[PDB]
Amino acid sequence: ITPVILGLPLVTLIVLFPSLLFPTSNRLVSNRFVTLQQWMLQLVSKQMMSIHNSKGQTWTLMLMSLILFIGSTNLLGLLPHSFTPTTQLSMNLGMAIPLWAGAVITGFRNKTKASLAHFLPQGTPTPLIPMLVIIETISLFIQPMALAVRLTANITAGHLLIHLIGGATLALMSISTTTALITFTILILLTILEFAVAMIQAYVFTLLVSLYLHDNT
Amino acid sequence: KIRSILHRTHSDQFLVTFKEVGRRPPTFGDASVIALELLNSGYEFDEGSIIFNRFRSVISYKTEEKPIFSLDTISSAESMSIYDDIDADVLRNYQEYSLANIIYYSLKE
Amino acid sequence: QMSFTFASPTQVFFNSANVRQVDVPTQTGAFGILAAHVPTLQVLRPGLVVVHAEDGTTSKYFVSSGSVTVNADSSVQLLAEEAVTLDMLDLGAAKANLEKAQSELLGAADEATRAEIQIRIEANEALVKAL
Amino acid sequence: IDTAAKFIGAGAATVGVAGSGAGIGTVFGSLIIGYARNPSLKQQLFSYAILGFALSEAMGLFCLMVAFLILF
Amino acid sequence: IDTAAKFIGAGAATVGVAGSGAGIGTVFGSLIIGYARNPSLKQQLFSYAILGFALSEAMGLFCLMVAFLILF
Amino acid sequence: IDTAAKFIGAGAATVGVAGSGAGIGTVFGSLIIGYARNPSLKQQLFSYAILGFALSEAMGLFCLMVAFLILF
Amino acid sequence: IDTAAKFIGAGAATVGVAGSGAGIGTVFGSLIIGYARNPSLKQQLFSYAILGFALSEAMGLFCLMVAFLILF
Amino acid sequence: IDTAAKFIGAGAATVGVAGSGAGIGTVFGSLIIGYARNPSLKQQLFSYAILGFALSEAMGLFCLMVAFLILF
Amino acid sequence: IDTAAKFIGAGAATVGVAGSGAGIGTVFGSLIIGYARNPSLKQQLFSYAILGFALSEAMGLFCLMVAFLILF
Amino acid sequence: IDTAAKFIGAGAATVGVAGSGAGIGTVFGSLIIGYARNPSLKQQLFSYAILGFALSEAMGLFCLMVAFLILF
Amino acid sequence: IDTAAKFIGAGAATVGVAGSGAGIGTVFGSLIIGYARNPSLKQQLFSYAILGFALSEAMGLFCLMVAFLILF
Amino acid sequence: VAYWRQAGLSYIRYSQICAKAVRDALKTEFKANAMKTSGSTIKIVKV
Amino acid sequence: PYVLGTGLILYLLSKEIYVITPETFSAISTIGFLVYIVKKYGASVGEFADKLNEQKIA
Repeated sequence: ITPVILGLPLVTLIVLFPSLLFPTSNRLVSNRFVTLQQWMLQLVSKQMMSIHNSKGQTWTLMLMSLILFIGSTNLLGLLPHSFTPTTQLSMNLGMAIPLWAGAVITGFRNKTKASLAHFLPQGTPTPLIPMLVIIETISLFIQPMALAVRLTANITAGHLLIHLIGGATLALMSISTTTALITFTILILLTILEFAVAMIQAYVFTLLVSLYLHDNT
Repeated sequence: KIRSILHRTHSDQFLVTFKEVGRRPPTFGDASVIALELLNSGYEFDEGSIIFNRFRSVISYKTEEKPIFSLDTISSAESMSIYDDIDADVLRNYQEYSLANIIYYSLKE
Repeated sequence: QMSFTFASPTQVFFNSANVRQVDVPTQTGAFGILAAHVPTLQVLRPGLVVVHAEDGTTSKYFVSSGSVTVNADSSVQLLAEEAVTLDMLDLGAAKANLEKAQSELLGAADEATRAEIQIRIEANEALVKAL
Repeated sequence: IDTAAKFIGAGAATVGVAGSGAGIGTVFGSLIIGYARNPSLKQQLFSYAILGFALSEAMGLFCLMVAFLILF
Repeated sequence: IDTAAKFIGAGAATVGVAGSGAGIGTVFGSLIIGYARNPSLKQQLFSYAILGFALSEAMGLFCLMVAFLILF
Repeated sequence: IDTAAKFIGAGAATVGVAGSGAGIGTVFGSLIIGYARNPSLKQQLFSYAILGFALSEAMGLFCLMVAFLILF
Repeated sequence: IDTAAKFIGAGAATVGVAGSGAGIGTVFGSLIIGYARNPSLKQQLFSYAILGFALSEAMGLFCLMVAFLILF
Repeated sequence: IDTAAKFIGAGAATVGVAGSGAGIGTVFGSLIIGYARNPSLKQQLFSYAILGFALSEAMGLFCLMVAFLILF
Repeated sequence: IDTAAKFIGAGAATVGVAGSGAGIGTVFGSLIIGYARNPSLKQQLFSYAILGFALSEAMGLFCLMVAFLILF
Repeated sequence: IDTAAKFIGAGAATVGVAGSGAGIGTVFGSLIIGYARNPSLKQQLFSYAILGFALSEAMGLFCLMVAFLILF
Repeated sequence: IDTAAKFIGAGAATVGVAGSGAGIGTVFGSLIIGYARNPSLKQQLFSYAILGFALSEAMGLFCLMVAFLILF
Repeated sequence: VAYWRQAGLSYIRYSQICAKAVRDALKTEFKANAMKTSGSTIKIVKV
Repeated sequence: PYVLGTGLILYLLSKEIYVITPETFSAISTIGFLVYIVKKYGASVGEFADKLNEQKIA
């Protein structure tokens, strides 16, 4: 109970302080405190606003909240353990429904039979062939939305394997460290090359998909 | 005119000379004419400038000069090849083409 | 954007005019260089030149030859040895020419001559495009 | 035999993601060489790369449905 | 034997969708660099892309017809 | 052994259709990147595309006749 | 054993015919882009394409002979 | 039956990485040949090669998680 | 069974090195086509070819790790 | 087992002839798209094609001798 | 089982020679289409042809090392 | 192409044949006007 | 600096409460956790020029 109950509040609160702190920065103080934190939403309003609108300012902050939430949500599966294999996976699955519903909000909710009528009328889906449209609604949503869960689960995986292989590698070479440290130092750096890149591009998928929504919206 | 004001020195080191140089209106056709075979020559192009009277206004021309670097290793070389961004055909065949244009132009000036 | 410079020695049509794109039957190919575009030289085939003028208008042309010259910049310059607007060209002839052409080629023994015909054939054909 | 062939059969269906894996690198590769020819990046070209990664991961989603049918 | 080899043999026919998924990234990628040289977007080029992906996923639908005939 | 190995023997011969699947995408894809250079679309190029697609479904007419021999 | 694994040995030998099928498209597709540069059709390139179709379908013949070896 | 088939299930699931490694060679090759045409290297294009080498390895982490599932 | 399926699983994972082998050729081939376009051979383009052989052998070292784990 | 799995081991060794067959299509295709640029037919480009189809079926003779070792 | 699986495991690593044999077809292909661009035939391109066919046959000699280890 | 270009033939020649073929082309008086362009009289002095 | 120290403490507490963790696996991930910092601290200095100036301007 406590374990599951403590994690979700923490995730909210880490987003809540930035989401409360930025609202606060609109007049005081700033001292060290307010100006320091302003940089947080300055990085969002710097980085993501280079891509956003795009779809229009209207949707921009709506998506940026999810983009930050995904990266922050994955970051809230970074540190905790046991958590990446379970809680971040339940958060990957807990983001799964939100990812499914993200196409629902405008696509399947307004048009289930052809949410590609909002997403993509002609492209991937054949506008002459509503069948190919709907098939690829899987690959553009029903799928990719579950793969986007699998995508963060891929990271959870490859991250889990670093861990199980690491624990197994250091169980194999329990030298303290020593030569297993060399490989394991690589396996650590592979966490950046794998998870930290692919986790990025996983939210880049949510960025682009919710861009293609609202860019055609 | 360049014919005894110049074809008499370089009356040899000349590659060609053309007549009907004015005295009925010359055109681009002529520039091409004069171009084409010129290529198809045995004096290959080493250096090259085109001197013509560049009109400036009726009142004025200044005998102008250009560089002629038909030599397709000017084109094929340097930054020029880096401004190229596509092979030694069009290289020549522009070097060519442009030569006629200028020839024409220069002439017309 | 592109400053499109469209001229033949004889006629200058657009001159560094804000044309969006020109799709150019360079001997090189038909490519549609829009706006600026790296230095490139492409030699103009005979084909038709389609001047996607930055405005949904496209002027039509036949280009015969010359070179288009692709700066790095925005200004792109078709200097077509011959560039004519399609307006003045002639199907009756295009076919007619083609027939002949095709007749000639056959006796136009030797690559150059054949060529000359062939060029021509090609030409008539390339007129035939538009005609 | 009943719990054996469904555990080795769910592994053979995971060789269908080798097509979508390299098929995603090509559609995003020709978009890297296409935007190199410039300049209609946003809209037209990079808006078609989504239409090319969706028709390629559709066989991937069709292959990941098969391996999960013998696993659950 | 009669039901066991029907679960691990329907998994080997799911590796035939590796050609329909990598081929789709080649039928759309060579259409990305195709419209990059431009300009016939609607009609001619993208119309030939639809008649090409249909002849690419046909070896995916017939391979999923030999897959579902081993399990159903 | 006799009837059991005839089920996981036409399933491994069904993964041979991955060569014809991506081969049809490589053939028709080159024709989409060929008519873009223009203009010999009608005959010459698309007529040769029907010679390349038949010589790629020829391996598909020899691999699907193999799996259909181990069936009935 | 003797009659069983000979049936599952011919099937995996038929998967070696996936190189000839995708080899046939990448050899008759580069000639579909060669005549796009023109004009050696029925001269040099289409003549060498048959000498390219033979070098690739022979690696399909040397693989179908292994599939016929484990069948008779 | 139970202890054995899980070892011959994560072995055929490692044959899905055969696309994540070749597709990365396709995207990083198209960025190697793309930057040759110049000049957007330290922006625009090499920033699209990171977005391509991720989507290719996205079917290389989804396939790797299945081989890590059958083992542990 | 348990000391058997470890040898018929560690071998199937070596078929994951098919993408690492064909990814090294494609990333280097387009580097041989990119340096044929000239001129930044010393760093910039062939320097990125090292950053393309690494992100392609990584999907070949992770596949060779799973094969070594089922053998030792 | 002994007089069985070697008959299904020569089938898996004949899958290595999917690289000697699809490598010939890549080789004898670029020497058809390269001769389209012209005019190095003899002595240069097709001479290097003899040394291109020498290191292509070299992985296939090494794969035809691996199957020959699991038979004779 | 203990003697059976080594034979079935040697052939499975011999299927990893399909990636090295096509990666040599891409590197020597893009050198055959990299020499048509001219003119540094000796050195630069064809000198890096053996340097691109070394890292691509490195995946084959490591794979045929895992195939020989299950045989001796 | 090259049946001319590799007939050598000045690019000018090509062009000029093209252009000439254009001159050859054109309608009516338009085609009259052809000759303008084919001022090409340019006496053949040649040293 | 203070924020980083707090995050480390939290991670330790989670591990101590929940059983599932090998000494090995932890050794590792902990080396992983360390690495990111050091690159960051050179960056953490570098950051400020943009943001505090950008606030001042806007």
